Amino acid sequence: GLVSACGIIVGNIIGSGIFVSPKGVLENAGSVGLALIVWIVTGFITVVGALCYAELGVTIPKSGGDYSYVKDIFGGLAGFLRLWIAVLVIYPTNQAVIALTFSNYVLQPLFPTCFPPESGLRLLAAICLLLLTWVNCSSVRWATRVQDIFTAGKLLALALIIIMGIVQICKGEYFWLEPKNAFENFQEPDIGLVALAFLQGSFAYGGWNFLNYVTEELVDPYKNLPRAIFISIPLVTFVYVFANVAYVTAMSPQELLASNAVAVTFGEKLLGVMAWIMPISVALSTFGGVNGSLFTSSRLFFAGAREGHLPSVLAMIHVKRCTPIPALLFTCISTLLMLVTSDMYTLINYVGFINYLFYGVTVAGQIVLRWKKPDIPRPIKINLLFPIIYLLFWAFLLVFSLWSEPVVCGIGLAIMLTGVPVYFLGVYWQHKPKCFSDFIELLTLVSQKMCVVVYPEV
Amino acid sequence: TGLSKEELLKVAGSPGWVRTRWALLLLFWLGWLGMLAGAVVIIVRAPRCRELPAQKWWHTGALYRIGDLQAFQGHGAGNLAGLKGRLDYLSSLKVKGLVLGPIHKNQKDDVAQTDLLQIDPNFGSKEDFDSLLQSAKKKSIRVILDLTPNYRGENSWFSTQVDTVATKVKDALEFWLQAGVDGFQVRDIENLKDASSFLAEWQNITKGFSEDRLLIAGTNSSDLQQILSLLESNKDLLLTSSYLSDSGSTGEHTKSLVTQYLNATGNRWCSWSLSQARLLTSFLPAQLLRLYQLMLFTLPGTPVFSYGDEIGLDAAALPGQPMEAPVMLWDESSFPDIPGAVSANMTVKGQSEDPGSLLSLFRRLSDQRSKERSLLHGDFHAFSAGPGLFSYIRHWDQNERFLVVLNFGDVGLSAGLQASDLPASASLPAKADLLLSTQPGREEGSPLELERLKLEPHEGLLLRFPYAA
Ligand SMILES: CCCCCCCCCCCCCCCCCC(=O)OC[C@H](COP(=O)(O)O)OC(=O)CCCCCCCCCCCCCCCCC
Ligand SMILES: CCCCCCCCCCCCCCCCCC(=O)OC[C@H](COP(=O)(O)O)OC(=O)CCCCCCCCCCCCCCCCC
Ligand SMILES: *[C@@H]1O[C@H](CO)[C@@H](O[C@@H]2O[C@H](CO)[C@@H](O)[C@H](O)[C@H]2NC(C)=O)[C@H](O)[C@H]1NC(C)=O
Ligand SMILES: *[C@@H]1O[C@H](CO)[C@@H](O[C@@H]2O[C@H](CO)[C@@H](O)[C@H](O)[C@H]2NC(C)=O)[C@H](O)[C@H]1NC(C)=O
Ligand SMILES: *[C@@H]1O[C@H](CO)[C@@H](O[C@@H]2O[C@H](CO)[C@@H](O)[C@H](O)[C@H]2NC(C)=O)[C@H](O)[C@H]1NC(C)=O
Ligand SMILES: *[C@@H]1O[C@H](CO)[C@@H](O[C@@H]2O[C@H](CO)[C@@H](O)[C@H](O)[C@H]2NC(C)=O)[C@H](O)[C@H]1NC(C)=O
Ligand SMILES: N[C@@H](Cc1c[nH]c2ccccc12)C(=O)O
Repeated sequence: GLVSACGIIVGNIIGSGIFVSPKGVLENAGSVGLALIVWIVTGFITVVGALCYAELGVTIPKSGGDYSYVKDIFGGLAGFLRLWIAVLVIYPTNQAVIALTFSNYVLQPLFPTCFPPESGLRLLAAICLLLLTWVNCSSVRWATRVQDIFTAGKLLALALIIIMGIVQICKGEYFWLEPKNAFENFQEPDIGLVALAFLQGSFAYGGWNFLNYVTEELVDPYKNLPRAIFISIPLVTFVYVFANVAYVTAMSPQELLASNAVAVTFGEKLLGVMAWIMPISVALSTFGGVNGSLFTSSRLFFAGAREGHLPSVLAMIHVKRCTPIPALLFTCISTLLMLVTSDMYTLINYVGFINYLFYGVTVAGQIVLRWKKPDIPRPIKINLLFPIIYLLFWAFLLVFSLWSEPVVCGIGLAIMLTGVPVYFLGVYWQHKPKCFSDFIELLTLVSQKMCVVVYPEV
Repeated sequence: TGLSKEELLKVAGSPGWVRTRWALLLLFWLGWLGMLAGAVVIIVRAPRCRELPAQKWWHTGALYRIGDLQAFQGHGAGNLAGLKGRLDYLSSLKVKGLVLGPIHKNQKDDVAQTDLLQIDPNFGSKEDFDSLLQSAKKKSIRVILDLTPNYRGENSWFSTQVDTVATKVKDALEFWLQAGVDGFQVRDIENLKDASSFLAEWQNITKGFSEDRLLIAGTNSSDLQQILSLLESNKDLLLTSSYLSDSGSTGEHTKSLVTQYLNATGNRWCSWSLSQARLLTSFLPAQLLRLYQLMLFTLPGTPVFSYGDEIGLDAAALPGQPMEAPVMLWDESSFPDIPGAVSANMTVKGQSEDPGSLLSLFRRLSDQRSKERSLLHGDFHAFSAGPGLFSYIRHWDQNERFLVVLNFGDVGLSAGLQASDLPASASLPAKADLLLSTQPGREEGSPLELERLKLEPHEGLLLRFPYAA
């Protein structure tokens, strides 16, 4: 029963982040041997991070996950800002990066050594997005029966990196990796550029937090759910290291930083037939990363509307098929606004900064729930000095990423500071604007008439 | 909340809203086919990119002539086995060639006793030579052995014989290629009978054994008409001549001396060297020595350097040394004949740690020649400038363009470069961020203006500017 549960965690963690990251990890860490340390340090931190998220899932169990843990510890202001970011910043720019990966990898065989057009990527990524939200809204039984097709693509692609990698290991192709003396590069990057190599090394590990509260189906938790974390996530780190060793046995590290698509520059070498199946089996992997992130984008609009925030035009469910239309129309409008503007590799720094910032305040919530409110029934516990390693790693990464790229992190903190006026207009308002509150009723029923959607029964 | 009801909605919703729900459902699905055809048109209207040329190993990087093996490391450790210890040093220089001196036991003008198949016992044996080639193969450094037969006499190629010395070489082409040397050199082909038809027989066996081999030939002819007569029969021959060994201190001379060589050969692959077996410290002073290393590493072709070129090893400085083969300055005790005669900057140990030295200019130019696509096989388009200075642009299809402005004068002259004499595909913008300069005192990485470019005497500076629209 445990072996069935281990596949649930490794299936949703491993997506299309192994195809984007190793160009940006190598660019910011400099050397090849320092980049393989980053994939090891990040995988250990995720094991520490997914441990302290499992303790809140058995202590204060509620639907919503990350949003409801902050809701218990100063949950008025801080709980809304957890969901204000995950609606505008986290969930749109996680789909726009995977959508821009799809256009960048289908336009590597065409245009192999030149640059693809600047508006041929903003229009081919908006085609993967606008098609998938049409598929997603529709009869959701269709949207899950197509997701095991895209899951077979990322299993065919990541196998081909491994088996063609291990063939080059039993040869004379172990020059750059195995020698352990080829570890020198541009050292004018400080420690503060190694901090940006952790913003992009954990994009490949992302998606672990909202999984562990879903594994509920698990048999006898309180000992297993943990026993499941110690098996699944180091098996991701084994794959992510072995698929990054196989990237450097095929090409030069300077050759790896020139291509826009790392997985198919591997494919144009090492066989002649893999030029056809390296774009296909990875463009399938980026279809599942957007389709699998439009399921979980609507589960957070449900939990936000029933708690006071996020007015009730959202979280409505269509009458014939159990699909939320206006929750999908807010992660499709706001994703196109983030898509047309900026570069993909500086968009990962825009997510990974603010994604760590609320990674910390829930682990800080795990320690202040031990100072305040003790003797609560906890089936499993960790060391008291165990989550303070995560807070040590969070503090030394956040202030160094602010020093390195202050403009991409200054706009990440500017939208959180936009949260405190819209929150104080949100729930702390006197209901005396009669002329303004019926605008919300008029906004709802027109959206309830041109779209036939209805609130659920409960 | 804000709900209506499930049942109250369906008696109120869609009497005529069903018309707007069908019509807006087709407006999405029609604009998505307009976004699909509008994204295929952009791909076709995006032009192409150029196919990369078939680059051999000597196309990408520089060669490194090693004349005297006993003077390269010193007379105490002078052997072929002692050469193996210095392979880690040359890999830091990122050279790709190892054109070492001839080692085939010459007997000082006796044609019957100089067998090219047998190595001189003063250098080693057969067994340490292949393990030298096996050691250099792991670091990807290619070893080129030269077969000039009379290399210790006053005249090479044995002037009393015309045919036996020629078939002595031709038998040794299929002997050393069995051991796997990656090329051959023949110096002094100006002293040959029927020279231009004997290279064509030797480039047969060099290319016919394997396509990734090469032949180099060295003259001392500095005239343009003599060189082209050697390259009118053969085409894939690197000919390192003495063609640039004149002054060129006026700027318009070397512009008219370099762009005449590519124009007469039709922009083929040449080799840029000031001589065949002589250092850069000859033929030019020590203030123009950093100006020519920027020139030789950025011209289209394989730059060929001698040993002791990266540190500026002058043979005329230290007394009591042969002019053709000076001792390489490794440490402070590398020249033990005169105590207290070398400096700290006149040593490869002191040149290495100085970030503004001459070896720091060689190593910072050798990687950019070896790794950058616009310097490997980028096009060369020199253009006009002020009274005396040299300026040219290295550019490729979409890659990072390069722009070198070399000042050969002695006055602090303003550049005044005009972009009117360029093609439209490779024109220059107003700003271009600096990369390196010969004498320091400028902010590297700072985008300066290209119209107000005031330049110091003996100051060549390397700028780059990205592909734009
Ligand atoms: C395409 C143009 C460029 C991109 C612009 C953004 C486009 C976003 C489109 C996102 C995807 C839309 C998919 C719609 C089809 C869903 C498929 C389905 O299952 O249908 C079920 C369902 C089927 O209905 P039935 O056929 O009656 O059973 O579809 C609907 O009931 C309605 C479908 C149309 C939805 C109308 C959306 C109107 C948006 C207009 C916004 C105007 C301004 C609003 C201002 C608000 C201020 C706060
Ligand atoms: C586009 C997608 C269409 C389908 C979905 C429709 C969604 C419509 C609302 C979208 C925004 C949803 C989040 C609203 C804020 C959440 C915070 C909260 O707790 O609200 C509770 C609050 C009370 O909800 P109740 O508990 O359901 O009554 O909801 C609102 O007050 C919604 C207010 C709508 C406006 C939001 C802020 C707009 C900022 C821009 C203001 C522009 C000023 C005018 C500029 C010139 C205009 C010409
Ligand atoms: C070697 O070079 C010669 C030219 O110098 C090439 O042509 C041969 O020339 C000789 C006379 O010198 C003829 O006897 C041969 O029949 C020619 N070969 C032909 C026509 O194929 C010769 O091709 C070169 N060798 C190789 C292998 O290309
Ligand atoms: C190349 O070096 C030789 C050696 O000094 C120069 O002189 C020639 O020497 C040979 C043999 O000693 C004579 O047969 C020639 O007549 C000499 N040349 C002249 C012009 O007298 C030779 O001049 C050098 N080549 C150049 C282009 O300077
Ligand atoms: C050098 O290049 C130029 C053009 O790129 C050519 O020189 C021409 O040579 C002929 C010969 O009489 C003159 O009539 C022309 O006026 C020259 N052109 C110019 C623009 O001046 C030629 O391709 C090369 N020069 C030589 C001598 O081959
Ligand atoms: C190494 O640095 C020394 C500085 O001490 C240079 O020595 C000077 O050289 C110039 C001529 O090049 C003389 O006019 C000075 O009198 C020298 N100064 C001293 C203190 O001796 C030396 O030239 C440098 N080495 C090289 C190869 O340029
Ligand atoms: N969205 C996640 C990262 C992520 C989402 N889907 C993925 C698939 C594969 C790898 C990483 C991811 C974050 O913000 O951290």
